[PDB]
Amino acid sequence: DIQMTQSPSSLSASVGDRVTITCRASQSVWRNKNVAWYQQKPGKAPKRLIYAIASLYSGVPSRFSGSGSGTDFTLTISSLQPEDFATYYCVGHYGSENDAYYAFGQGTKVEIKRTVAAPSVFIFPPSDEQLKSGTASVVCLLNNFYPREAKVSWYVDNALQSGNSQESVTEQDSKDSTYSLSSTLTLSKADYEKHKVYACEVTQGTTSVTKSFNRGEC
Amino acid sequence: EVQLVESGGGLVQPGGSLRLSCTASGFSIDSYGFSWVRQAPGKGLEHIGYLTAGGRAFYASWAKSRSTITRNTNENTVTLKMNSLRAEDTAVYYCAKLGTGSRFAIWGQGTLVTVFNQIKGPSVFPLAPSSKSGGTAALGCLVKDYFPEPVTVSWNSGALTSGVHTFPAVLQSSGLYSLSSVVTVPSSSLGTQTYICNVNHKPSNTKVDKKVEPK
Repeated sequence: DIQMTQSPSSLSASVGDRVTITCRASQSVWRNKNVAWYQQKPGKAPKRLIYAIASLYSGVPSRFSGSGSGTDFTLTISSLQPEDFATYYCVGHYGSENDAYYAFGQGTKVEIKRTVAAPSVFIFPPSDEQLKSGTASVVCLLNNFYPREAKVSWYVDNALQSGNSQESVTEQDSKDSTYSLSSTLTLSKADYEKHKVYACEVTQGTTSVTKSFNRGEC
Repeated sequence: EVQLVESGGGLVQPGGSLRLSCTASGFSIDSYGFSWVRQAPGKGLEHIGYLTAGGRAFYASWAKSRSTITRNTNENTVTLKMNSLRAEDTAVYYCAKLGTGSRFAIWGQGTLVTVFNQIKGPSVFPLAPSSKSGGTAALGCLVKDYFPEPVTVSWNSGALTSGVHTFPAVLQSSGLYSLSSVVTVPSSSLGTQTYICNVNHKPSNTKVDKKVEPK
């Protein structure tokens, strides 16, 4: 019925930076006062920070400042702090006659920059217990690295795999600000027992790290 | 103290109807208007509808066809009811006075509505430590082929929390979920320290404990 288009969908900025999250109205309600800004921490309920475009709620640090322009509303954090890294949603109330509804934004994930770190790559063969069930999962672990962008490729007897793997990534660790990633290659017991060499290639920029095992060797 | 409480969550088979009820303690539900908002796992916030402090209820486009918000001043509650449930309706459901233009805004803690076509306990397989590891080794558990979410994973009944990564579950092409929990430990402990993952799957009342031994 209307759309609160947010921007950027995610951003990275170190402590003390000045962050600017914007939120547009798809149509034009000319002048809307009932726009708010919410904050949500991982696994937590949303928390309100700004109401009525610019009114700072009591208890909210004054670094959060709300700004208006009729249709484009802007959240501004002057000096970024450690507790300010979360997801921010803009919400606005709109209504005409037989229509009334709130509209949230896509959100903005505010992540913290840090020194690039290379992952500790580990590869795990399928357990013999699983083979009895007819399927073999091979798992590759990328532990405690930065940034999140990495290409993880699977080779079975040096043939690049495709379509048989799924990835999962954690959130930024609250301590070291690093990510951990797992890539799970799913093979049939028959296909797993036909081939010998299983490899995981992790590519970040100009570095590729491959960890492999031979089926049946310790 | 908590003043806005959601109740009536749980699991519901597809096509069934969720019946959630917001409850206020310390004030009145007639004195303010209240919204229902939901959040799918790993997704943004989505508005369902709201009920004015007067008594007229408004719904969003998707929720119009299916939803229904009523209240009862006798018990200080407002109640959401949907129908024709499906996979995308699985979410955490909050009631809240959004207060986008007024001072008073109050949220609930939320409640989980899970839409399930089946109930399957998990299979837990070991992620055996590296034999090629005096530094740090990696070990863990593979929680495969369960439904619906979620499973909780702890290590040695909670004693081991440092360096543990329990990844978000992915949906496999089979339509079953799968996740890994991993931990990095010093290599010298692999003959001394016992490592057990505790996987609980409340939907199927299954808990699996698995000892992760080298080799």
